[PDB]
Amino acid sequence: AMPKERVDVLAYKQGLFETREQAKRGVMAGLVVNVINGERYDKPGEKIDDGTELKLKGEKLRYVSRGGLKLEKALAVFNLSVEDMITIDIGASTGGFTDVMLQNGAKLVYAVDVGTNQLVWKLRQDDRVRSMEQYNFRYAEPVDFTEGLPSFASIDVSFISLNLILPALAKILVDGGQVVALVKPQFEAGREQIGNGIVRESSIHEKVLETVTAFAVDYGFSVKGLDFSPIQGGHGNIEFLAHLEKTDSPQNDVPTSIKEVVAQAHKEFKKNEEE
Repeated sequence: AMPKERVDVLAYKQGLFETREQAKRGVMAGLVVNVINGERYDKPGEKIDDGTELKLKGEKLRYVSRGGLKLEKALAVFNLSVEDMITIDIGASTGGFTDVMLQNGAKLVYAVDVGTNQLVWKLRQDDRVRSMEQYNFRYAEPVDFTEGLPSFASIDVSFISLNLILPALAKILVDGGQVVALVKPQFEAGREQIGNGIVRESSIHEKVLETVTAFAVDYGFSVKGLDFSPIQGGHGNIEFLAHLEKTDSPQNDVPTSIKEVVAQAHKEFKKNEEE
């Protein structure tokens, strides 16, 4: 049978809370609910299938996983359409971003992940989806994408820098194609700048965004916009959203915006905590 884990620990592992102790308190406070049926968990130690998608009480969620909220925000704040497009979801995991793109009219989604048996079957088996698991995107070649190259890409990967994804993406994405990238300071910052794998400092967030935007341009992408992700990554990490475009004349359209985006992010997460 599917292995089982405590609800509280699973909520922590999925990033709903920053620590296991906070997760236990959160379940006790009725804050953890099942994504599929919306029912609250009452016992922190209830053992459930380790594939169970969880969310916080009151999160309005249309997708198979809470991570879809990240791409949902990005499509709205960058005014992006995927209607009738061939798209690629890099780091597809259980399917949140793929689901977002299907619901927003994508013609085809290549759902790429380095893991095994992650994508939920309703998405795997969708006529618009091409699941490509056990696939390391750093080694992508255009021949692998047999139904057409994509014109839109989403990236949400862990334990690797975008520095290792963007050059591969430049081989696969069509010229003029748009990208939404999750920029995760905990996987971008120097080993010296990372505190339990947590980057708390607004100054290090700014430096990460400067570094990432610069290498995006090096690899042939304009930076068209920046925002912050609506939910935290693991261990309370604030994450950012970057809107890129593949172009022969790349530039950073928003150099002076980094300090403000980092400030807004810290404000929103400070006011979320106090609430």
